[PDB]
Amino acid sequence: PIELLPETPSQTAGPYVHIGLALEAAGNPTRDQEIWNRLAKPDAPGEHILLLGQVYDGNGHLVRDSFLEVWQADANGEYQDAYNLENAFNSFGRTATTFDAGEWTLHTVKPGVVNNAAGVPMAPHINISLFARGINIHLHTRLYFDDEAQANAKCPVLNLIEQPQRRETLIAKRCEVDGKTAYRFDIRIQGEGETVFFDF
Amino acid sequence: PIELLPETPSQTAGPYVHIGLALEAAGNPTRDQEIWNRLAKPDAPGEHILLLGQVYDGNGHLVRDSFLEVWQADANGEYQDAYNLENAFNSFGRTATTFDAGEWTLHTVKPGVVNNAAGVPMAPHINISLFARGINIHLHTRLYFDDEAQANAKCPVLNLIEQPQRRETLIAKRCEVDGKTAYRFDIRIQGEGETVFFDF
Amino acid sequence: PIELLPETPSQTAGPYVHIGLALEAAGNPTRDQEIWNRLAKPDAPGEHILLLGQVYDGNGHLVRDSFLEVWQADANGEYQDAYNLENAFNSFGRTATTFDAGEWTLHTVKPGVVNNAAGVPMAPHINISLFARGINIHLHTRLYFDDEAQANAKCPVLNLIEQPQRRETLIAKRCEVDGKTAYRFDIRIQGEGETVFFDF
Amino acid sequence: PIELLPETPSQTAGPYVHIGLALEAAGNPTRDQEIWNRLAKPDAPGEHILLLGQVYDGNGHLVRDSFLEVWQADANGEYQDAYNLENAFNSFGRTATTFDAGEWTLHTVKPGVVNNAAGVPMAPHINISLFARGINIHLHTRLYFDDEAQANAKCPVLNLIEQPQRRETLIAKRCEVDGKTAYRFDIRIQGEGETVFFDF
Amino acid sequence: PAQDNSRFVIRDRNWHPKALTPDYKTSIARSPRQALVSIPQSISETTGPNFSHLGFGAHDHDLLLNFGLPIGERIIVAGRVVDQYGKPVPNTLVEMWQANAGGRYRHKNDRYLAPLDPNFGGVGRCLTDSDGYYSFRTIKPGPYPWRNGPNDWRPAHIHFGISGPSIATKLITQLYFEGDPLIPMCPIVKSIANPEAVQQLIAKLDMNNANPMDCLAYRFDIVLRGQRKTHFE
Amino acid sequence: PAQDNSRFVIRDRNWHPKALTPDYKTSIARSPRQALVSIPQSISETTGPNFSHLGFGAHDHDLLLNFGLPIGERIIVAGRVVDQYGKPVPNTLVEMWQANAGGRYRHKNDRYLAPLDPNFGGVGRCLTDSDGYYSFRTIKPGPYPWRNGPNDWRPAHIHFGISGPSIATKLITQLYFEGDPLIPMCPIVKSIANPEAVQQLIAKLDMNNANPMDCLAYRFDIVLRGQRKTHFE
Amino acid sequence: PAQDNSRFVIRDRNWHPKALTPDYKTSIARSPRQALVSIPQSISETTGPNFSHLGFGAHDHDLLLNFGLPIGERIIVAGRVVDQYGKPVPNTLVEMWQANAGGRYRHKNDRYLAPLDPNFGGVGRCLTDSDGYYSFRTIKPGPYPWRNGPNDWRPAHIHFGISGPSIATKLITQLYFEGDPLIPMCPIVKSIANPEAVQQLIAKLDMNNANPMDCLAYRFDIVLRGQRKTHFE
Ligand SMILES: [Fe+3]
Ligand SMILES: [Fe+3]
Ligand SMILES: [Fe+3]
Ligand SMILES: [Fe+3]
Repeated sequence: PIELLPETPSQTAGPYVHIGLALEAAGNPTRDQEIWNRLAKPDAPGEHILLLGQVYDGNGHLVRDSFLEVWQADANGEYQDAYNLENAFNSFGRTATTFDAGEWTLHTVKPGVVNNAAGVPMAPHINISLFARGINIHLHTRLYFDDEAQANAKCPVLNLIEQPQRRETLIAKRCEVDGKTAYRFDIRIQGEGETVFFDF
Repeated sequence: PIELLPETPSQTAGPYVHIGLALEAAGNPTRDQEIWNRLAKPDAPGEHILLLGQVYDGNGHLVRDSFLEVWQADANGEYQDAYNLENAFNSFGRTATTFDAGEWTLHTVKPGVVNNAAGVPMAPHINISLFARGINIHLHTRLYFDDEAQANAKCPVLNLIEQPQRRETLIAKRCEVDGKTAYRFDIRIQGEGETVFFDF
Repeated sequence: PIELLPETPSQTAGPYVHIGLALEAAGNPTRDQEIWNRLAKPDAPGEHILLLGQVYDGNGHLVRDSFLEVWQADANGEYQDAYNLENAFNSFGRTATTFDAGEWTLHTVKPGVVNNAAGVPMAPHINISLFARGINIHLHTRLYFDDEAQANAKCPVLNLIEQPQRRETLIAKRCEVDGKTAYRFDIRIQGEGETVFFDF
Repeated sequence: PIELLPETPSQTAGPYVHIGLALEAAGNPTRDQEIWNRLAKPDAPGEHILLLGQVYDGNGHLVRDSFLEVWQADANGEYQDAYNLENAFNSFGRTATTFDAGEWTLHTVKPGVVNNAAGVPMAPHINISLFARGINIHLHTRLYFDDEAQANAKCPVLNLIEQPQRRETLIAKRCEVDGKTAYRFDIRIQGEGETVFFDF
Repeated sequence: PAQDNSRFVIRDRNWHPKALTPDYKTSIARSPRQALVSIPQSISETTGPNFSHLGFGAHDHDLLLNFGLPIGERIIVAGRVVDQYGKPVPNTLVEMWQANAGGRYRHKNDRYLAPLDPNFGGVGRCLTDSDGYYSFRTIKPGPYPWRNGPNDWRPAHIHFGISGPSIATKLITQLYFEGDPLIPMCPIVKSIANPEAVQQLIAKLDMNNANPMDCLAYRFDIVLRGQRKTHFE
Repeated sequence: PAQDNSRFVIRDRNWHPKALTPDYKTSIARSPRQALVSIPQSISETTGPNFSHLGFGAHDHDLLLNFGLPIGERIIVAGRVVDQYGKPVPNTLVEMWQANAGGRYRHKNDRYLAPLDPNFGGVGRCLTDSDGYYSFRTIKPGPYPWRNGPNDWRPAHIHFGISGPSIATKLITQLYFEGDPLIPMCPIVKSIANPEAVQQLIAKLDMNNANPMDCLAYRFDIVLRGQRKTHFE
Repeated sequence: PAQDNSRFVIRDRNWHPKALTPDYKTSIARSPRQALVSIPQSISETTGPNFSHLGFGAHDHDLLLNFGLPIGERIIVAGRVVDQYGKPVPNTLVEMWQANAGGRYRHKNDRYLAPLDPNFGGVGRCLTDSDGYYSFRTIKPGPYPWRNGPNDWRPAHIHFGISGPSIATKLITQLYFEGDPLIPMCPIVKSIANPEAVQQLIAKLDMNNANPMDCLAYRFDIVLRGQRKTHFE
């Protein structure tokens, strides 16, 4: 068969990922421009929401050194790839869990609907990549919203998960923080209630 | 790099371990001198205690053919390496679980404090080596005492265990057996509440 | 380590080099345009000088079949790379030694000062490449002028030669031919007073 | 044939030899005890002499980074091996050439006569080992004295040197420094007047 | 906004290290027990951020100047980022982090007794050029003991993050140094089952790129998932 | 004027023939005994002449017409000039000279008994094109006896001189012809220690470039020192 | 006083580097042109200093403490000194010197741009024990550029000096580190004609001697000339 050049093999990010990708968290001076957890500026169109969650290992213990990358559409269901700190909205962000509480946060807007390759609409979602010490190759997942039940029911992606009970591991639970609309999204790497991870 | 001679590989003790290391239990005549479960003679200094426990496999079932070896300092936190049946105290002992109840017992004294290589005191502890059928290479653990919370909290060894919940697996629970001070130390080889095992 | 393609290997120019690079010299018809020994036209700015010299082998015998190539800055310490016969000055020229006298001559202007990569000025100099029968790979040398002692003393290149006595081998001795300013630069390939040869 | 373990291959001492074997020279703080160039204390028996010399390369240039080790008998023709700074005399010493003048000096006494393995007397001599940058394996020589011509003529070692003229290269020239008896011993590593070097 | 025009060669999950690689102790509790769910590529996965407009500082990529001079072997780490088809990946984000010459990391959690270097931070970022090329100037990191087995030491390594054209191509890896004897003993390295895959993580000495009397150089090329145009979809 | 913008890969002096190769007698007395002095590259060394505006004659590269027709095997000698990075070197000067079909040189000093060819000069020049290609049309030179050992013969060869982008790249060499049994016996050839290096001087028969019923062709590619841009200087 | 009771196996001058090894430029002018004169061993050659009573400092052999902590890879360099017969050489003097983690030497003449380390000198000395064992605690030196060819770099190395029982056994050498890619490119290393001899200069990673979470270890055994009793003289 035809064989291409092999892709460079992945390696764990390690415990010190922060020094490279989350300067502040490593407890180091940051640069003029950093890629962080505020995708939307206050003056950004769409419904401003706060995302938060914890990461659990197979023993039910918090993963305090996780690193996360998010990719989402703007309010119109449009992917804004031209990254600029001057933008009111960036489709891309990064966050990490506190060494203390082990909770990460993201400041964004609820993504609009995007169609799959076949022209079928997917429920609003956030694409997440999980990195950490002990993780040889990053885990891919999706954050869906509990208040989009109608849409969620019809998502061609969510519907590819054989077992209905597993689909729920992907649904963020709506709450309020300081009178603000927030969603809680906990990731369970292994075991009981193990979150669905994707390959694409 | 430099390679030394390779260590002879371990093999399981097998189910008949008793015929060689616990004659009585095997249901065979013993020799004049045997290494058994009585580390201290009534006239030995220190607080006399009875240690007892059960061994559990991954399914929650008792391991009735287990064999254990213990190494501990005397009441003065001193290791008595010169093994002698005439001694009032021996730092070394052997025990096994009953084919019936599947419980082991050891008659000894509460060990005194010993310092680590860096001169930091370790909480009183008993070193344990577990052998049995299904165990390819023996498992190393430590037995700590629940009534030594202060010392326990500061142990350089206990503190090496990343997850605090895991540390609790090493703490024997003080009880009384026939109005005599006893400590129960159950070992869970696998699964829920799995005991911490060491490499050194 | 990383290996690039290997550079094509050098070979002696041979005794008949003239036929290809010094037509006149070979005693053959020259072409419309030839690259020879007149770098400057009468009307070229700078101090017009005449360079002359002999080449000696290790036994002290004249090397009458040498071919030389020179590269130098203009009076402004500027390299004129666009070679043209119309130019008043050309930074490049070629010369050879007479089969009789064994002497070469070149007509140019004294070169202006140029800075090394570190920003330090080099005394005025002429780069020379020597080719001949018996020379597997050409020899690189520099011609410096005796009337620039101040500059010569500070040259970062001349100062790289460890033994001060060896530095002298690179200094052309000013004289006058037909009342014209000349400098004589003799090359000693081997032995007593052996000329410094460079690698770059 | 029988082959033993091969000896570890020699390597040049390098230009920075001083740091390791001539602390002061390197221009670094010395340690309590250093092996240096004073073999005899004022109250050591024998005729006190000063030894000085220069080292020349093949071009007749001074070798300013040379390092020398000396081994000699005391005035009784006895080898004092127990090296001690408290000793009146030490048979062993070290010296180096100045980065400036490039002259080395040694303070000792004229060695007494020693017999060769065959019982024949050798003329008074000092064993020298020369080390430096550009020397792959140290050079072994012997320093003889001009004022011992009679002895010299009968030396079984000096006599192994086929050519008489070469023998002269080993004779130090008696002089006086501050009205003190001195002998000059110049080493010519290569060329005209090339010093005799031994193998043993 | 981003457009769903490309498809990415599927990842070989046997080439890459598996999730569960027991010798690397941390992997045990941090690896999923359920099989990954495969999904068709959509605009969601085939797009990603373009960092062309990120405002990079002048010494972003120069670890010698971006934090006196650091102590250690001065080196240039350079290479090219290409896809499996051998196509250069222009204007892509390359991030790296590492320990100092002694193996000490400038991070709160690093308790190794090797001291910090007052002139060394250990972070760099570079946007590949039109040809997929990047370069950093740093000091060669030292091996680092870590609490895995009782005497485990990571080989000297630099951590790398490469964005590529989409989140499907995004990759985090580690560069190792040619000849390092620690390489074959490392349980993280050995997370990779194929010896040939291991070779891909080894930077080669590059005498051609070195600055004589200044610094040496290492060559590290990176290969991202091959990008192709959709067809007959 | 020229500018210092490039650096050239250091020459491998163990690849090129050394100065002293006693079998080639003339080299004994014409080789230095002191080591070469290494100097950092400057504008003096990294620049050189550009012959782009040299006024070349119409048959400068055609030895069949640049001097009736010469007697001998009609051949085309063509190839490309690239640098060690594999980059073409355009608008560069290639010069060549050789003996006639009988091994006679059109030079005063040539006393060999083989006759001169009234229609043969033996000199050619060609500026490479935008792709680094050059080509010459000539006749295959004959072997030449020379005063070295008592029965020494140079294999048939063409002398070449290539300018390149700087004086640092300039090189003189000789081309040899595939299969010539005299190659392995030549002391000048043998000045090159590595057999692999020798191979690089061998022109290969190129039937694809030959003109049927007219002339044969040989391929001879030249590799000059790799040229790179300065960095962190 | 010392006594002539031993003979030393003759040195193999084909095993050791020759005097004239031209690629190592300095060796050209500093190598004899006349043959060494062979002489029988006598008391002069068969004896040497015994350093048993030299007053050694407490940290003479600990480069971490003998000069804050130095920056660099903490290592133990240990081994044994034996003779060709495999006999241990007890109470012998082992001296060493080297550059810092960056390739910078603490000597007036070193102008390399890598900085000095305020906590590092780079000299140690150690008397072998009853079994011929020695050990030093130091930091791994960095490669060093030097004025040989235009881009020559010494491999990381430590200088060693060993006394042995006599002046006939005294030796100066250099230890290289296992896997260092620079080794085969070094003209000094290459002064040694036999590849097998080069191997003897390579210290091996010795994990068995390393201090977990502290420092790595290298093993370097030294073989001095075999010593035998005289017989039938
Ligand atoms: Fe790391
Ligand atoms: Fe059995
Ligand atoms: Fe020829
Ligand atoms: Fe050195």
